[PDB]
Amino acid sequence: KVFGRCELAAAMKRHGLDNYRGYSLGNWVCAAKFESNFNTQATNRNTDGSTDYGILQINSRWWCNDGRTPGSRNLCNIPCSALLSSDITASVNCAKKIVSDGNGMNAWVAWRNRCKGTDVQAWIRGCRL
Ligand SMILES: [Cl-]
Ligand SMILES: [Co+2]
Repeated sequence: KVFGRCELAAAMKRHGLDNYRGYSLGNWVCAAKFESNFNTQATNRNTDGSTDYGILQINSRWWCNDGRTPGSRNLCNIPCSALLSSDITASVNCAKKIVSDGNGMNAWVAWRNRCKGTDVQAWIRGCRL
């Protein structure tokens, strides 16, 4: 599913991401925009052989099992394919673990490089939450 901006903001709010670990909703919407272009089906291979999955581009080396990443730790205890669903629940639940891991949203390179320090409130402007 390709989400609209406000549609995704509303879904993320319903799933408890607004101000989760102190990160306002706009941060999450911005991260999703630049990680996946709001497409739940996005996948991208990495040089290390791992793959990133779904709207928040969660990695198979640490977080989910894709059956082809040797030594994967599967810390979210889910198949990576679950992260490609139109229902964002599994992605959100896993993202909450990632952001709690010590480095906050710096875990997402696109967030660090494209969202951090910017006016992230713009990403939810106009939306009826
Ligand atoms: Cl933090
Ligand atoms: Co990535």
